[PDB]
Amino acid sequence: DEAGITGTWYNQLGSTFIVTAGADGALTGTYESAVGNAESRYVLTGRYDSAPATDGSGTALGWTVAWKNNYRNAHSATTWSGQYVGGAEARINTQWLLTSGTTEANAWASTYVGHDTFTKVK
Amino acid sequence: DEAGITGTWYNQLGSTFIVTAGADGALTGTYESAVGNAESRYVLTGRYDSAPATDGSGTALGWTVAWKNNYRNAHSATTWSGQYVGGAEARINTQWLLTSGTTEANAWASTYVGHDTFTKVK
Amino acid sequence: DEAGITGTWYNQLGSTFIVTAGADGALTGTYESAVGNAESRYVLTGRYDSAPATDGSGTALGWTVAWKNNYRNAHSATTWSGQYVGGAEARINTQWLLTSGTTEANAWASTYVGHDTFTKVK
Amino acid sequence: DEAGITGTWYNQLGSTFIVTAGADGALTGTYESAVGNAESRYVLTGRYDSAPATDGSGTALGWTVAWKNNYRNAHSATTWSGQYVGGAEARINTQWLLTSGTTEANAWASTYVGHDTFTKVK
Repeated sequence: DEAGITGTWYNQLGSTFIVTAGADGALTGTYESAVGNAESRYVLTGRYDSAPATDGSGTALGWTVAWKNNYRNAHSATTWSGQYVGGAEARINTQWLLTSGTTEANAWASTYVGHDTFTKVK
Repeated sequence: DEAGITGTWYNQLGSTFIVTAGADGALTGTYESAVGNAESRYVLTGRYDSAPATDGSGTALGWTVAWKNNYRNAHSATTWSGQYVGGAEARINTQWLLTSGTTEANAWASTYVGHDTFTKVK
Repeated sequence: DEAGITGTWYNQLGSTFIVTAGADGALTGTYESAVGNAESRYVLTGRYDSAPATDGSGTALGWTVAWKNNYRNAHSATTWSGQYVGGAEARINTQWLLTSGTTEANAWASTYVGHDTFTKVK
Repeated sequence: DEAGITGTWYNQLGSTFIVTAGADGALTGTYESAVGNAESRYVLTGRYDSAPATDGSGTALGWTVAWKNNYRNAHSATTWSGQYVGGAEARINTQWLLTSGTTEANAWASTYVGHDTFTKVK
């Protein structure tokens, strides 16, 4: 799956996820969001299961973006948790958590939840 | 918050989170879970907002563990998304998503959600 | 949207959501799941915003099923939280939480998270 | 657990949850939020497992509030998904999803996720 995961992915929002999968389970790359308080590329790092099951199961993985770069700081971080599913129409199916820095009074409303589906075309 | 985040953290379950914060926004270290299909330490990587707001808000961060090491492989990955809050009773307040690799028939039940509070003592 | 919400809805798994929207903001009906520890219909109840914004926003709603009926008891409950979007291809876009009754030792793993999209055809 | 669940509950934010558990698995009552775009009481409805496991497990339940009443309309709905744990320090441990009505361009940011713990005192 190192080969499978490594490359350029796109989600349903038109965001771009550029990733390299290391032999050691590492994910490194950049994320470009089409929405929200974001412009240009942000560093991402993550992990994946480098010895997945042989029973037709997907490959668990996840990664993080902190929404600071040379242009903008959105004082937030998203984590994607999902699985990679190989084959002619390869997908990464994720759910995510976006947390903002907040005061203790607003901490109840700190975290958004959603879902992103990444494909190799779009 | 580089100083504040770097070190050993403990959650409500007895898990141990050993992290270094980089000047560049990186998180690197190891995670040892007190529960589930886990033994010994697992690599983690993540990101944090290295220039947080000065209005008394927390510092957004996240990280990932893939549940594979030299002892076990749980074919799963957890991402934590949260904020660091400083001061004498410093805390990392997180929500997490744990995704298993599944077949497509079982993909609806792939992902658990929970919440973990990390402190510097116990 | 009382008229628009009331009726039979189908999700991407083949599940059947039969609902009546009350003028008072009540949702009542039955849920038949195509997957998991379930057979036949289960009672559902919920609420919706009966005076939504007129700026082209969706209508917020949610409901609960407890997975007990005369055939089976899965010792669990799912809540759907979402919005109704009207028009030619009407949808209810939801995220859900499924909690099982658990011992205190397994309560970290009590809750699944997912997402369901309901349409009037399928 | 009909008797255990029925009554007045309070969460860590100082919100008030007034519920009646029906023999039929119904939950009905009122919710008063101490935070957000809310004042006074809101209708709630939900479900619980009225025949839980006898092995020490918690009792699965969930409920919904639509944030409209005679005073305000926040064009939103929260669903709590959780379990009732009986005894001298009785608890309802929940995770919640708050969904706002949005335009389709803001729908990625429609949903908050958090966690509330309800006790009989405070």
